Amino acid sequence: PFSVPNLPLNTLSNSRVPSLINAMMISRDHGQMVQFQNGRVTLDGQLQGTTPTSLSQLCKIRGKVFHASGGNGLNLTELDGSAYHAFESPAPIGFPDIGDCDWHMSATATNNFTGSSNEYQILIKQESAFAPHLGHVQADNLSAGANTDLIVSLSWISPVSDQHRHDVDPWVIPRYGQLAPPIYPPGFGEAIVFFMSDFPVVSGVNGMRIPCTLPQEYVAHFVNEQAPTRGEAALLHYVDPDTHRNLGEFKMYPEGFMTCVPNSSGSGPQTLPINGVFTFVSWVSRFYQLKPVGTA
Amino acid sequence: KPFSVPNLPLNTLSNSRVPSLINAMMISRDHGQMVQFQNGRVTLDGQLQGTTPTSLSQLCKIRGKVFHASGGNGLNLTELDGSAYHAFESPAPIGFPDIGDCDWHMSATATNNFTGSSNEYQILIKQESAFAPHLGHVQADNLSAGANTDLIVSLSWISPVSDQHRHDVDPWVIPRYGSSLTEAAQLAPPIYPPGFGEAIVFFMSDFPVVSGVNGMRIPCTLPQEYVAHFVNEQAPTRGEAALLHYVDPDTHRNLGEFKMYPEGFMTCVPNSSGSGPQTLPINGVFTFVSWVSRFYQLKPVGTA
Ligand SMILES: CC(=O)N[C@H]1[C@H](O[C@H]2[C@@H](O)[C@H](O)[C@@H](CO)O[C@@H]2O)O[C@H](CO)[C@@H](O[C@@H]2O[C@H](CO)[C@H](O)[C@H](O)[C@H]2O)[C@@H]1O
Repeated sequence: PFSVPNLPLNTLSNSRVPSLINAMMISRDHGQMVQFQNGRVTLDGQLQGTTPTSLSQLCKIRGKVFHASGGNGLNLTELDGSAYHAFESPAPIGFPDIGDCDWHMSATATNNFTGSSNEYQILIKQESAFAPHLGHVQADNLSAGANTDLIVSLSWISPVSDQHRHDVDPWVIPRYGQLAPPIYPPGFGEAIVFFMSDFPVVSGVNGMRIPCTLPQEYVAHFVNEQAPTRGEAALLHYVDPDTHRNLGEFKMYPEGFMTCVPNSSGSGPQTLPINGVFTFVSWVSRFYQLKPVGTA
Repeated sequence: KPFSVPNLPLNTLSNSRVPSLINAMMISRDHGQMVQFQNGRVTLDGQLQGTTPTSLSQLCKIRGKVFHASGGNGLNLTELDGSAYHAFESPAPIGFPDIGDCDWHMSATATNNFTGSSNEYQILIKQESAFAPHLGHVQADNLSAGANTDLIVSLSWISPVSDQHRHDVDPWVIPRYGSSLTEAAQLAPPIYPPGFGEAIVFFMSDFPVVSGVNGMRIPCTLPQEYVAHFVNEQAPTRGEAALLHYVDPDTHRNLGEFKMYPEGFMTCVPNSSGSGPQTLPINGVFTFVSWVSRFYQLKPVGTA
């Protein structure tokens, strides 16, 4: 039988940055199409894009340092050190999927870590030399010796160094060179539900907020259960865990995203409490029409 | 509601004491006769203990407001979602690091109007007199942020104590949460190997550790994703121990048997003073077989 975790939203992580969920929102501006490569899984538990099972892999890069005149960089591996296969994913698993911005990152030596001299604050730009699908990225302020093995964490993001735009749009994915497919709102006034987390973002279009389509812990749940998809959509109730009151109904599609219908041009799930739990009710057809959620 | 463990290969899951992929299993006679880790702690029926979070997004994080004092700067702790820390329910805020008797090198970001490089702070949290997380404050070195600044702080690396009283990092020990003043309340209880010739199984991850007793290796008693699974399922504990097989996910062969106790830890029996599960592949899955008595005798696992 299909289930979603019996876990309050505000105890779970974003699937695009390692940060607690603190809000739900819908977006007319940005919610017309999304093609996030992280937080992507089918309801029967098929991982897509660069999506890991574990948050320990999310927004991480691993590789060996190269030195070139045009600039230093990393020859990418998987985070466990095994070889990256171009034919399996658009980048190594857990590779950040926030496009068209500067990545400020913290790299540590994986071999004989000595301390401060084996930690490197580096800048990865999304310019010509950014080719994760080919297995290499260019890094600025990377002083480590050639062939040094580094594990790299995303610290913060900021507007592109080359100034071709002055803000960060976290709704866009990188130009990698097997992309998780685009997701569109399915029709009849349904809007994609985005799980929001705060993250250090300089001049973000939505501020210091990062959207995703699934809590990370839902991803691990589907990959574990592998429950057969027995319908066109899973009808969910969002319920108060104390009272067991139905705060609103939502559809989860086999592609592994959620929709609601907002109340007459309203904010939809944005006004709901964030300490609620989603609960599977039943499989429903494409024809099923959701009771509008939230305020006018 | 039947008890289960996640059908997920070990090497795709996280340590529950640092956010790092599991790359090994080991037993320890030296360190493994008692452990009292505060993270990765949950009962098989899904009761969180110590400082253990559901989500890895909370693990090895600190949140607080900066204070400036003569003795030095520090953080007045909150929970990671910014809500107030109450001493009664935990030894420290949820997800607070539980690696004792070492220096914490950490990365702090401003949670309000983040401007860039000047709103990221490389800071040092020492475990000396002013380390009092249970009382809701820690002293922080090399912290330049203005008073009352709200910071979210991630563990970057750990190293031997600044005060030189030891020269290595023992990741098997937990912090003194109440300092010299009090013993912290709601500590997750100590755990010992229960059965005949049984050793506690430790899930190992690589982490930047300077001069670690086990090098760059951090032990825990549960993969983090198992914690979220038990808290989700809340399966009634119907026996004294859960018998598991560790199975090849493709091949499907049973690579060894293990016992999981209601306290939320696992044991094996090593072969004649051997490395036990250390020689097993790390891409296996644990599978629930049945409820057995505490007395049930495990087939020895591993070589030597
Ligand atoms: C190997 C060593 O001694 N490392 C320490 C480092 O030494 C410097 C320098 O002072 C030294 O003369 C020379 C080689 O011996 O070059 C090295 O780069 O100095 C740093 C900075 O203080 C120490 O780091 C600190 O050590 C503390 C324990 O004594 C504690 O772990 C702190 O957290 C850590 O920052 C090196 O230990």
